[PDB]
Amino acid sequence: SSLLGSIAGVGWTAGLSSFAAIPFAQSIFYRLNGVGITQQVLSENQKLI
Amino acid sequence: ASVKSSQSSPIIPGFGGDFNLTLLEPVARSAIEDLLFDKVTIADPGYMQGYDDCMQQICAQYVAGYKVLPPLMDVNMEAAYTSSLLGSIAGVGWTAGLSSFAAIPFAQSIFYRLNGVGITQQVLSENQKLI
Amino acid sequence: NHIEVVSAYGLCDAANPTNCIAPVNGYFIKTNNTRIVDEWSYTGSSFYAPEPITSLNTKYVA
Amino acid sequence: MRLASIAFNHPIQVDQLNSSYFKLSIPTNFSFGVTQEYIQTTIQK
Repeated sequence: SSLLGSIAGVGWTAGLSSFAAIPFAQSIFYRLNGVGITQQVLSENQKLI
Repeated sequence: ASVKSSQSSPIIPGFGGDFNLTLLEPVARSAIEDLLFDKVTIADPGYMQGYDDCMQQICAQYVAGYKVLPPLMDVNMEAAYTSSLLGSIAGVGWTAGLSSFAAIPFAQSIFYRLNGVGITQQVLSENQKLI
Repeated sequence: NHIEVVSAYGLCDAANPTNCIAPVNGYFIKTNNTRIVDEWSYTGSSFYAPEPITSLNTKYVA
Repeated sequence: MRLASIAFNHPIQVDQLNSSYFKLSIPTNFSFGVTQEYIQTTIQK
């Protein structure tokens, strides 16, 4: 459960592990921005995803 | 199922200009695959010609006893997986994501794969090739 | 839902600095647009472009 | 009963173009998500 807590902030990264507290939604817009390399205009318009 | 998924070139006799690739299927079990199946010594298998062919005379079908089952896939189809894999060598080796891409010729795939980690940039691969 | 579109590989002009890619390909046509992996397609690039050396098939820029 | 299907493979083969342009198969829909594998870690002791 602390691992699920660290999913969002640790999934950022920028180093394992010296971080963070970022909401989970923004963690999946950066995790989604990363390798499904759709940048910000698609995740802005739209979500729902 | 973790091999193929996407997306071949497809197999045309010219892959890369000019990289003579033996891995082409001549037509179905390509040429280098033919070398490492001919040079390997297997006394097996029998699939409606080798049982009778041994009856004309390994004994997975004569002691019975033990019995060898066939390997789930015909050789033309494992050849189909790895041949679409050779198709996806060029475009998938680009990347920019696995796998949602592409169709790029094999020569340019090795000038970007060669540009990458043998980090010689474009002036060397331009002047010259042959490589 | 796969849709086959067309590259380059980049761009050039009368002067020759290039583009392509940050990080995904192309540079489509209609006109030169860039939402790549996965969906499509963006605007004029402006932050979607490192500027490497020119290559063959001159001026666009393969 | 009703044997012998041969259901392979078949990848959506993008075709290779000739000139300075080269085709590419980008998609349109996300469609996330799967459950995935167990990794066993231990025995019963």
